Amino acid sequence: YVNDPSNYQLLIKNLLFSPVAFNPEQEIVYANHRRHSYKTFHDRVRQFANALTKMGVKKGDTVAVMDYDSHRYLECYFAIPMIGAKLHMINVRLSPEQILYTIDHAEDDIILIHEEFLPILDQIKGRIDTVTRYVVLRDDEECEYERLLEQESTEYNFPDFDENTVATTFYTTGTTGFPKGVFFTHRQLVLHTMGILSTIGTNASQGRLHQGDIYMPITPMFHVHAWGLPYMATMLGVKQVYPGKYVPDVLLNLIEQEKVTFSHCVPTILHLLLSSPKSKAMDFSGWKVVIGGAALPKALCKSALERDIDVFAGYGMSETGPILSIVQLTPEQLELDVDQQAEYRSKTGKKVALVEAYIVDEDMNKLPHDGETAGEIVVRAPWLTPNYYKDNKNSKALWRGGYLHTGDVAHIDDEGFIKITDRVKDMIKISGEWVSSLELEDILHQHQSVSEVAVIGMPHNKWGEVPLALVTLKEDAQVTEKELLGFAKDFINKGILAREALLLKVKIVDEIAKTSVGKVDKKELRKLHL
Amino acid sequence: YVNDPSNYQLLIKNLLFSPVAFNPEQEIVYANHRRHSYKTFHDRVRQFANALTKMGVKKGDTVAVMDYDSHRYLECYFAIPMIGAKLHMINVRLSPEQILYTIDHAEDDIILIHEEFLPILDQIKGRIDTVTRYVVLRDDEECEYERLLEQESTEYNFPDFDENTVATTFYTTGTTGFPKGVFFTHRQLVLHTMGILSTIGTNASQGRLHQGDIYMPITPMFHVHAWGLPYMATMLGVKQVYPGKYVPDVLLNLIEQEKVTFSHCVPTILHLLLSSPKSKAMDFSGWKVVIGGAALPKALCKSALERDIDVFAGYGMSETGPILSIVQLTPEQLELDVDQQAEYRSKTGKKVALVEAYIVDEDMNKLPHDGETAGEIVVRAPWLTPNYYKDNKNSKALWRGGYLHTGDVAHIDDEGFIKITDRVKDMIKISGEWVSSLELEDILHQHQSVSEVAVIGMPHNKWGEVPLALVTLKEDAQVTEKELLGFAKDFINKGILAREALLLKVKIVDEIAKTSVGKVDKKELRKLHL
Amino acid sequence: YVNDPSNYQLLIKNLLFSPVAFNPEQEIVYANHRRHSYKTFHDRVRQFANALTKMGVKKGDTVAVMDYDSHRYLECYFAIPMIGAKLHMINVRLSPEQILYTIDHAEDDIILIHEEFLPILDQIKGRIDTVTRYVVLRDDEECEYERLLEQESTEYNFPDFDENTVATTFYTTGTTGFPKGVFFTHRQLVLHTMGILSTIGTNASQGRLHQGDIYMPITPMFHVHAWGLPYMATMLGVKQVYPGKYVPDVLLNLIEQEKVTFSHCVPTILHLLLSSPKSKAMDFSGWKVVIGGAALPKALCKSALERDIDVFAGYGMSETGPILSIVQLTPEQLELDVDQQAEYRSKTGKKVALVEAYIVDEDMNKLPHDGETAGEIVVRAPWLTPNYYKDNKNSKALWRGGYLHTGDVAHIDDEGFIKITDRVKDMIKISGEWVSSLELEDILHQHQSVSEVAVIGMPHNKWGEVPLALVTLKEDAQVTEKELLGFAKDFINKGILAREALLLKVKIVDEIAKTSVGKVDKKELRKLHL
Ligand SMILES: CCOC(=O)CCCCCC(=O)O
Ligand SMILES: CCOC(=O)CCCCCC(=O)O
Ligand SMILES: CCOC(=O)CCCCCC(=O)O
Repeated sequence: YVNDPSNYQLLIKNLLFSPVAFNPEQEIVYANHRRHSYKTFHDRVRQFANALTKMGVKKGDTVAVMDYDSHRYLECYFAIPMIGAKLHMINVRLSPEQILYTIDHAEDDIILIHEEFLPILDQIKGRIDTVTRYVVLRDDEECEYERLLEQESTEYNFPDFDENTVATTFYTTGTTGFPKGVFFTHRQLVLHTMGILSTIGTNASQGRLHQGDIYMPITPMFHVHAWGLPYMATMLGVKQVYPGKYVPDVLLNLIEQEKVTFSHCVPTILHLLLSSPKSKAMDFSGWKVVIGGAALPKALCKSALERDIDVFAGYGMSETGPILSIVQLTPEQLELDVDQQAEYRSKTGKKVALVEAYIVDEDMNKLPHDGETAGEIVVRAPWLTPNYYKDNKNSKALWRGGYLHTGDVAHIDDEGFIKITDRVKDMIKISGEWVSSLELEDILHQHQSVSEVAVIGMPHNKWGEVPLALVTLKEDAQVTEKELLGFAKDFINKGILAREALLLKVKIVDEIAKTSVGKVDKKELRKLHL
Repeated sequence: YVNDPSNYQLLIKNLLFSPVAFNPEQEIVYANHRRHSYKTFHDRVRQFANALTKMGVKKGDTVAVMDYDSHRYLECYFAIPMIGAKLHMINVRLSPEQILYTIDHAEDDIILIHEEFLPILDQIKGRIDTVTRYVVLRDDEECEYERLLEQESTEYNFPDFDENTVATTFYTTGTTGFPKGVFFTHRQLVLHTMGILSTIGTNASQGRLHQGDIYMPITPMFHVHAWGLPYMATMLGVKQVYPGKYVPDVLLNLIEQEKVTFSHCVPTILHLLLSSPKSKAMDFSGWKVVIGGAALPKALCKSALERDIDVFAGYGMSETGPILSIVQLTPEQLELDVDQQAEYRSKTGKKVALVEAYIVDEDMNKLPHDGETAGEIVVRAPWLTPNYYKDNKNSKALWRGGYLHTGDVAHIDDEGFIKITDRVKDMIKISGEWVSSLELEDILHQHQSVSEVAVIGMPHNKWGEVPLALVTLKEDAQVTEKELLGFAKDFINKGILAREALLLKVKIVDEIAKTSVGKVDKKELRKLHL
Repeated sequence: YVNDPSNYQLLIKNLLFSPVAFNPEQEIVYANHRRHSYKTFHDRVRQFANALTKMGVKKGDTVAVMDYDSHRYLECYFAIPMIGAKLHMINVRLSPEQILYTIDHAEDDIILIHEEFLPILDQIKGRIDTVTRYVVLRDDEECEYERLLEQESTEYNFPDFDENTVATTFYTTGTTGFPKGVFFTHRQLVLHTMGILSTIGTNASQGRLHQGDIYMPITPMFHVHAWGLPYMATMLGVKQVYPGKYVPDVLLNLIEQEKVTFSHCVPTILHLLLSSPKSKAMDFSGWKVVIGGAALPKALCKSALERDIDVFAGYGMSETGPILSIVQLTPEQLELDVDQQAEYRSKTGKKVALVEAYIVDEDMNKLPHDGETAGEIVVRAPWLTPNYYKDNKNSKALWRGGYLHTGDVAHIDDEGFIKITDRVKDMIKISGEWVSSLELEDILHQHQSVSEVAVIGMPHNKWGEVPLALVTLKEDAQVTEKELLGFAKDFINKGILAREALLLKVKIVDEIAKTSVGKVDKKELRKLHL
């Protein structure tokens, strides 16, 4: 590469070595296992670069990582991209067949796998034809990564290359038959860091990620760059605490002892943290958590607010950087009571800097932003995956019409507040209207003998596709379909046919189809019940 | 241009239309003349684009502006670059010959000139062969810019083009025989906005530019993008107050009435504001001002701190975006008293995000950062001018060795605090050492009968070039050279020959050479006295 | 495409329309279902081209076929490539997961699937995101392919394009974790047809494929172009009989009634044909069959020769066209008795025209052709796949050293007769020698109480990897390991340690691991027993 030093390239090495702030004595904390300074972090990054060069990793190679949230993962976020290699973050919660597919598809040269994921590897190791070295990561002194690092020097001259060099890749399991590979360049990751820092750093009072914060991720680092927060935290020079495997008591103790002020987690993790007995005697004031993985329930947001937590929701996916929207409250909105601002904080949010977002119909016609008209969110941003790796048709569908299709149906307020109703594929189309399949679950979850409600769509002759629904009975509650039909009729404020009670045909089923993640597989339900 | 919508281009139109925050009812205030909303600002930008297209301005054209800090200037910052034209900001404080040279060199198609600068134009209008239209700007209803805008629609589809398209240009008068043209692309300006917002937005407590601030520039908008603050303020959606011609009482009244919280000015303007009688009864709490044009005197910083002003210094030049360094205080540093933190706030500062800065010698060898060793600052940043317009040799010298040469001699602390001593060309070289020419002025300004001290260098046989110095007498003070020599001998803590008093040969001169800006011309002094 | 009519392109349309011979009244026979002439075949090809164009198939598209050996498959061999689309031949004997993987990997636009493979599709249809149309093939009048053809005209102007346009693709399941996609261009298929016709057409007496032959495939058409024989048979204008699903009695009746003279089959099919009661009263004189799928057993060859069948072996794989070697007998070799020429006819064969074949070691050093030294066959030919589709590392290994690696270990006679011992991956390496794992099975299959013998390799300390072996007991035969060890000791003519009986450790196991194809999975045995 001819650098042309006046021609600046946006590289992750500039995030590491040209940060907003750098304190060499600032700590990088890995739970209760390890604790070193930012100077040591910088040295270990150089040592890892040396070790990767010694292992034969060249520019364009793929180094896969199977690890928890650790200092090693943070070092992989930097050293692997900075030497010109693509960092492949393996979703360890995927099935071993899916993990093997992603490894074969990405053609990883070396896999950095934690010793606890070795049972996963043993099922698929024989069918891996592309990995020349396995580095086993451990939290003790026997870690092979640590041994590889300590035999190398802390000096490395990181190359300059094109900013459009692919730095990271990972696979998404969406609505395809196989996981879809999304990838991001150095420029895209640098721009994501800068844009999100400009968006949430410049907050007046609420929801700030600033240089005095203490960062602890509670979303996996094999997900979408952990929502880009490790890069932003490194560029801000803040204290970074990595918890390893997510144990709610361990996370609570880390928050208390390390004084964690900024985190990101999914609603399930936040609920587990808030419901833990250890959290009752915990001072959660000063802890800010953004909820982006799934929709943030208003009740969970209200409970977190009652615990004095600055809780707000964000939006993104594997294809989008991820961050496209974050909930940002005006000073007038922070004067509202807990119930009123729990609605605001649980919203999808407003589009972040440099992101243009529209809601369109099936013909890519932009719909008005009035808070009622709903359509698919389509986005343009500096950190979107241009396509799917080794894919043409799914890639063409993803960028149909000149915009990235998120697959989410939403309405946008006049003020710009996005609110997602449900997915495009999980849409109920009746005659000439589309109704969400998610609010029906909340409507039918209000009974005293309902546990889990799942809504699916199947065709009917006169009314087209109509929604079916699934519930489970309680103890000594042998209520038939008639009782649940009457309960659905007992609600109010419903449109179309009377009160949306003419073809509910609710059915009770003992077994509810759940995926390994924790969300119901709607396509599996469609295949099973039809 | 083939947009390739997945290939995101960093454009100023994305700063306007994809901001961090947008409040359509947020106000853009032009002193006491005009006041409209951000929606009206957006419409006027589209109207200006329509008017420029009607005038024949195409992509690659140059629209020059001769104006004060106004809403019109803010609209020129956006509409002219966004249609693909280069915005030429004319330094109205330059001599008419210099302004004419810059107009001829840039080959401006249309000049937007305020009616108060018409006397300047009348001296050079006949020698302008490249301008096809003059638009006269007025603060009344007779403004030609306003008339051109109101005859156009508020609808415009701004083009997509390459992000390396040149957006802005202006001319610097440094150490060359003619003004030097520096230029910046859309990508560079967008990156400057994002980087400075990430740097100062993410401040914990002190020196924040956030979404709740109220912005009023007090540095000219024909300077280096007004230090990029209009772009950042627009991207943050904050209330923007533009004062027009800088009158200290008008500025103070605007700060009081509009509740200005963020500003940028030079030390002279800050001194004029602090010394004005109207400022005594003014509550300056909540007003943050960054001082970047010249070195911030510690006494002025101390007085501003006594007025409860969050005053801090920044560093930059026409070639560098401008911002390279900003003073950022740790929470421990904010606990110091006024005198201790006046030293910190008056420092050059720490390099901002994405900026790598080094101090080198004449052979481009990097010097240690120890706070004592001094060398020329050399920088790499995403917003540096690649060269000088229509210049080769000065451009080669500017980027010699692969780094941009700032022309400033400085030392850098271990913590990264840069402190500039003086200029490279204004350097005193004796035998084997370099001594600053600026601290000598402060040393010799301590007498009771000295008004202005200027230090210049001229060769001597045994000791090489040695420093001469110039002072003026006071009323009924006919002190000869012997008294001032004794006063210089009366100091302490000086190195080299005894106490740096063997060849001072201080001379009194009635006339002190001052340029139009207000700084002494050292080359003019060299020519006059030798 | 600019044809440049003087610049001849080798296209499959030239195989169809510029053949060696064309009889418009020559018959294309599909078992007992359908029977039409070559003129009707030509018309149906044009009709299929019209139907594919109407369906939206463009140049570069992929049309997948899931069918038996039929006239429809023959028409797919021509019409799909000739319009510029890639014909994807789906191995219907693969597991539904593997078939789904290949469909997703090839990104097929339309699948032509026989109604009997619909149960396979129903398991994987939901996970196919790339197929826009399914055409169901039937042997009755309700076939959707027939209906699509009869609504189109028999006129089509087939395009001229580059001869390096990919015409066919299919997936190989070898020693990789996923099926490997090999592809071939129009030029490669035309050259394969010409080369094999020049090789076996120019035979003096034995093993001829000439213009008077009657062709019936007994190898699947989803395999390697059915060994290219449909193309050669069409180019020769000979009567082509397609049997559909392989039923031995149906195949025998077709051979008798249609007077089939040339066929190709695997040893299993030949054994089923020879052992069928219906074949005893069958005149097999004039029937020539080439055996290429697996090694031809000498006993099966001897039995076929006793049935007066011109039986000879060929060699090839999915990557190689397939044909690389065919057994060709000199007139002196045809004077030998049945036993002597059964050895010759069951050999791998001599390399066909335009094929250069070498045996090399692990360092790609060519070994002498002496009939004893064994190494991996490496080939260069005009019809080799250049790489694997969407694969880099496996593709690099396949063409390592500048030659295609077949994965087969063989020795070559001085006369050029290749004889394959076993596979490269199925190699037993002891100290400094390599011994085949296939002749040991025949050695240990000579007992009166052994059914199936499989030899696998596992490490030992002193002697390196050593061979283990697996057998099953017979009725009222409770022989222990000692008896089988004594039987192995009872043989003769063995090298190394005494008589290759010191660490046999033969073990009996009730369950023998067999894949769906019929061959033992050696890697599965390695995983299970270790
Ligand atoms: C503002 C932060 O919130 C986000 O970016 C949400 C990203 C979720 C991506 C999908 C997943 O990992 O499940
Ligand atoms: C951090 C803000 O301070 C600056 O960027 C200083 C820029 C001064 C440029 C030279 C001039 O206009 O006189
Ligand atoms: C001369 C004809 O013999 C061949 O070409 C053998 C080809 C076998 C390919 C592998 C398979 O399909 O199992």
